[PDB]
Parts: sequence; C-alpha cells; structure tokens
Amino acid sequence: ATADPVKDYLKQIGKVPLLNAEQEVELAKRIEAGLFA
DNA sequence: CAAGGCACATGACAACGGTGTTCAGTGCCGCGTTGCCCGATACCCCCTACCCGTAGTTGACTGGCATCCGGGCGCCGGGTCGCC
Repeated sequence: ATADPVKDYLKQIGKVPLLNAEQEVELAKRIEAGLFA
C-alpha cells in the first residue's frame, strides 16, 4: 500500500511461473476436463 | 169680456262628425345572432437510409511513467528509533 497504485499492482503481479508449451496445453486439458465435469 | 182655436219654439229625444284612443295583429326597419360551405391541419399509415451496439479478427509479440530539488516558514503533532 503506497502512492502511485500502479507500482503496487506490479508488485502484486509478483513472481508467477511463466508457462511453456506443454505446461499450458496440460492446463487447457484440465480446463476442458473441469468444463465437462 | 172670457174661452177656445192656431203659429214657432221648446224640454226632452238619438244619431251622426270627427277625432281620439284600445288590443291586437303584424310587420318595418334598426341592432345582433345562426345553419351551412369549404380549407387547412393534426395524425394514422406504408417505404427505406442511416446511427449505433455487439461480436469476431489466430506466425510471434509478457513490467512503465517521468518524476524531484533555488517557496519559505513556521508550527503542530505524531512517529520513531536511540538511550541508559
């Protein structure tokens, strides 16, 4: 919580795992699995 | 000389004269009110032209922005970490 809220938003993005090909195709596979569920 | 007879006029008698008034009827000219006739005007319809909202567009493309000082000036007031 500081001034210039865009900076705090950027930190809120933080460090998250960027997705390579197989990672995201598996994610979409389980996405459609949950959709069918 | 007195009584009885005839003329003219006379107390009323209605009805004309002429003119003024009566109900009434109907108009005769003045003032105001009325049905027409149209004409325009609001108000339904149909047609399409155009404004405005929604939904797609697949090489890849993964963290920015320029701040800010030459007030100036002082106080309040609170926070804030050293201090022993």
